[PDB]
Amino acid sequence: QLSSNFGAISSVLNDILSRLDPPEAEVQIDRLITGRLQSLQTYVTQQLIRAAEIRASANLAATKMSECVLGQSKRVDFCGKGYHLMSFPQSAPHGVVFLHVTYVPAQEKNFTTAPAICHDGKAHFPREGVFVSNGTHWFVTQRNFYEPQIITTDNTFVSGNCDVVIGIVNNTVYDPLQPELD
Amino acid sequence: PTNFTISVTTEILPVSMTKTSVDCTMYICGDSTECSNLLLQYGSFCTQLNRALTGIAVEQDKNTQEVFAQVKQIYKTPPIKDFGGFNFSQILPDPSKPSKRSPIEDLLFNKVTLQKFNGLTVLPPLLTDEMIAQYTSALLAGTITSGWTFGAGPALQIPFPMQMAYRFNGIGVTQNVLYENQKLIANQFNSAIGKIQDSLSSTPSALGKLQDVVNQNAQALNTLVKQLSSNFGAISSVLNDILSRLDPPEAEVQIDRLITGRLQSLQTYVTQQLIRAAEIRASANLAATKMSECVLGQSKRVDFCGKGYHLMSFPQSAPHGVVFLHVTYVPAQEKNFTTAPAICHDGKAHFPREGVFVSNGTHWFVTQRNFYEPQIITTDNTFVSGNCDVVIGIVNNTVYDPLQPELD
Amino acid sequence: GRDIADTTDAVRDPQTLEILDITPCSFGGVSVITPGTNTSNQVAVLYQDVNCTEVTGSNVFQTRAGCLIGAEHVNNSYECDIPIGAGICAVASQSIIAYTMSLGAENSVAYSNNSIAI
Ligand SMILES: *[C@@H]1O[C@H](CO)[C@@H](O[C@@H]2O[C@H](CO)[C@@H](O)[C@H](O)[C@H]2NC(C)=O)[C@H](O)[C@H]1NC(C)=O
Ligand SMILES: *[C@@H]1O[C@H](CO)[C@@H](O[C@@H]2O[C@H](CO)[C@@H](O)[C@H](O)[C@H]2NC(C)=O)[C@H](O)[C@H]1NC(C)=O
Ligand SMILES: *[C@@H]1O[C@H](CO)[C@@H](O[C@@H]2O[C@H](CO)[C@@H](O)[C@H](O)[C@H]2NC(C)=O)[C@H](O)[C@H]1NC(C)=O
Ligand SMILES: *[C@@H]1O[C@H](CO)[C@@H](O[C@@H]2O[C@H](CO)[C@@H](O)[C@H](O)[C@H]2NC(C)=O)[C@H](O)[C@H]1NC(C)=O
Ligand SMILES: *[C@@H]1O[C@H](CO)[C@@H](O)[C@H](O)[C@H]1NC(C)=O
Ligand SMILES: *[C@@H]1O[C@H](CO)[C@@H](O)[C@H](O)[C@H]1NC(C)=O
Ligand SMILES: *[C@@H]1O[C@H](CO)[C@@H](O)[C@H](O)[C@H]1NC(C)=O
Ligand SMILES: *[C@@H]1O[C@H](CO)[C@@H](O)[C@H](O)[C@H]1NC(C)=O
Ligand SMILES: *[C@@H]1O[C@H](CO)[C@@H](O)[C@H](O)[C@H]1NC(C)=O
Ligand SMILES: *[C@@H]1O[C@H](CO)[C@@H](O)[C@H](O)[C@H]1NC(C)=O
Ligand SMILES: *[C@@H]1O[C@H](CO)[C@@H](O)[C@H](O)[C@H]1NC(C)=O
Ligand SMILES: *[C@@H]1O[C@H](CO)[C@@H](O)[C@H](O)[C@H]1NC(C)=O
Repeated sequence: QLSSNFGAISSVLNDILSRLDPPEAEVQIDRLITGRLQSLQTYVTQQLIRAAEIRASANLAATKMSECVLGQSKRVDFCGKGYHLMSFPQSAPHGVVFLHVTYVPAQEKNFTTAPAICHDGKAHFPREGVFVSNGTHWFVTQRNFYEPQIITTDNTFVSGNCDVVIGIVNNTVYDPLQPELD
Repeated sequence: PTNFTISVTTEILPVSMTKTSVDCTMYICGDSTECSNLLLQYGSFCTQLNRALTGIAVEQDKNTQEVFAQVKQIYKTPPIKDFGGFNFSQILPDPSKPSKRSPIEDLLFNKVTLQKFNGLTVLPPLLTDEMIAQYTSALLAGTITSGWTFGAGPALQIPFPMQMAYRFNGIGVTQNVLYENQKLIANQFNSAIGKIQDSLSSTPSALGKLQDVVNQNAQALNTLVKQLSSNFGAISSVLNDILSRLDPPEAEVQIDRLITGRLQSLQTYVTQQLIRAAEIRASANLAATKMSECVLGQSKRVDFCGKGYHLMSFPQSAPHGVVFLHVTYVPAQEKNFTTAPAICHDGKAHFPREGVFVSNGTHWFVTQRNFYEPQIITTDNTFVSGNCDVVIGIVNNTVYDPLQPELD
Repeated sequence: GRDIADTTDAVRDPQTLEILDITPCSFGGVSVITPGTNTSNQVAVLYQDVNCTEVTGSNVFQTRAGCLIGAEHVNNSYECDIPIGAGICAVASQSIIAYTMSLGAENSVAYSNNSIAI
């Protein structure tokens, strides 16, 4: 922008200064002064806005470092796609790079399920996990990995009767004390 | 508490603004070569403004795409609505409409109410309204059918009452409460979502956040256009009269005054637009975060996705914004009880595993914290630790064990 | 009459005392779509916010954003490559093509009231 004329005879200040009379030089220099001041002001304002944006980005990066690298985040899609495990930082020019490590399920299957199981007139619910059946028998598994287990009084609890819940099924539960009592 | 209520509340967030563009040379002095030559002595002042306007115009599309493009595939709801008693008819798309928009977002589109000048144009967004509605429909179908599973890996189906039992368990209340109050919960859900349409349609100024941006943009454009009739010191405010009436050796001054005035006006407009664009970008980032954390999962942050204990959320679309429908859980009716930190039996102090000891006046029970459900005190819900001379302020009672009645 | 700005919107014709409407003539930007100098030397141009009634001179195609010249409209939809505007995107099959962007593959999950996947 220094090479612009802004309406004077010439952009270079030495030429106008040392070719015309002083009263006209004091008039021709004002145009250059005003133009250069305007250019500087524009540059400063754009720099201020850019700095604000960069500050917001830096705050986000600091928050991500604190919450993903130093702990284990439960927020969804904050430290990677999938269930979060950990993270590793790396440096870079004017920035930082995060290497998120996640857990993704795969290779699903197809089952049938019930909300409760009715035995001896009492409704049973799973302490942790779900009820599934492979076609003939009933098991108990966790939700994020298939692992069958035999229904037992240890992993189920009883509350109420069988005349309240909808979709109850009939089956049998097993108690650890049966082999000992036998 | 001994009861509860399900409540639904809304939330409005702006996303984008209109993509406008102004031509420097046409605006400052059009169809005249006797001013463009004088303007060509100032440099890149007519290039920086165009660059900035192009930047904000490009940024708006990024805002929209970040907020709404969160899904991989386009899911579809089953043709039969056997959802265990729950009714989603007010948010699912209607197939009898010319445009597949749900009734609530149809009312939203009809509620908010949104020419030619010199050198000013308006650009169309890359994503049409139909595509945004389709995106929200895909999100809503996915969250209805598969829960939060479709946000982490592949979508795995699960019956809706069982998903709601899981979400009830996620706030500290056991699932048998829902399995025993399913009909009541379904009726409360239906009534609460029914009230929303009337509340939106009858309350004025419910969508002021989305009308404010339109009003501000229109006002700025109107001021910029009206600024063309000022004099700034010349003998006439129009260029053709002075140009066709005087010699250019004299008309140079009159042209220069108008040039500098109009340039200053354009600079002011561009700076204001830049600041407003930054504000809108911050709002769009917040909306994207809220979608990711409340629609694709269950949030435990306090007062982030509603006032209460969070259960789920359902998004809806709106002109230049998004609308959320947070579903929460609120306790209703309490009572007074007497408690104790421990129970002293046989010289050993017993503490509860999950819950707090309560007494109705004569006997002692164990209950969970967020719902009254008295159970007798046994060895399967209390764990022993230490003696009775350390903990301050404990009482006496009898703790039973299931082994004794079974073995005798 | 006159507009909100200091411009005349209508006039009365001398020698006949008749009223003539005034409307500014068309204008707009020009855009060039290029797949890259590393791939080909073909381009398509778009005259923004003007219709194909007026004026590189190969074909004509009227979109909501302007008159697109040099690209052939097609029916099958693909993932967007070069954004043009209003749901239209745009090298494939030795030509520049214009289509409607596609949001993604359509998938349906088998919902049932006694079925689950683990
Ligand atoms: C918990 O609150 C609900 C709603 O206030 C109660 O359900 C109401 O019960 C009365 C009396 O039977 C009925 O007349 C209302 O129609 C019910 N409301 C609804 C929406 O169904 C419920 O009874 C309360 N719980 C207890 C234990 O009293
Ligand atoms: C699910 O809710 C919808 C409400 O959107 C019910 O549709 C309403 O049905 C009543 C009675 O037939 C009509 O008077 C309303 O006009 C319907 N609403 C609309 C928007 O048309 C629907 O019936 C409910 N589902 C079931 C199975 O009852
Ligand atoms: C539990 O007991 C307290 C005190 O015994 C009850 O608080 C009183 O409520 C009444 C009704 O507004 C007031 O007039 C009294 O001044 C309150 N007492 C005190 C000490 O502030 C409280 O209402 C009871 N809980 C329930 C659910 O009834
Ligand atoms: C579980 O089984 C059901 C049916 O036994 C599967 O549903 C079918 O899926 C195919 C594949 O897209 C569709 O073409 C059929 O129309 C579906 N039928 C029904 C009745 O829904 C389902 O895909 C299986 N799930 C898994 C995870 O394998
Ligand atoms: C289901 O699992 C049981 C294991 O106890 C097995 O005996 C049975 O054959 C299985 N059913 C089918 C259809 O494979
Ligand atoms: C599932 O729906 C069918 C009707 O399509 C019904 O007969 C059956 O009882 C339902 N299952 C449960 C567990 O309610
Ligand atoms: C379960 O067993 C009870 C008796 O023990 C019977 O009355 C009931 O009909 C059975 N349920 C089904 C679904 O057959
Ligand atoms: C407290 O609970 C016991 C046990 O059921 C009952 O016998 C008694 O009547 C209850 N007292 C009151 C005031 O409800
Ligand atoms: C509660 O305060 C009363 C004051 O009258 C006191 O007598 C009692 O010991 C206190 N209870 C405990 C557990 O500190
Ligand atoms: C509990 O028992 C001990 C010893 O048997 C006794 O000193 C104490 O007073 C009893 N607590 C109450 C509240 O009576
Ligand atoms: C341009 O011509 C087409 C051809 O009929 C017409 O549909 C369109 O409306 C015209 N453009 C305008 C701005 O009227
Ligand atoms: C696209 O399909 C329509 C009818 O479905 C047809 O009229 C049109 O000619 C097709 N496009 C081309 C380029 O042939």
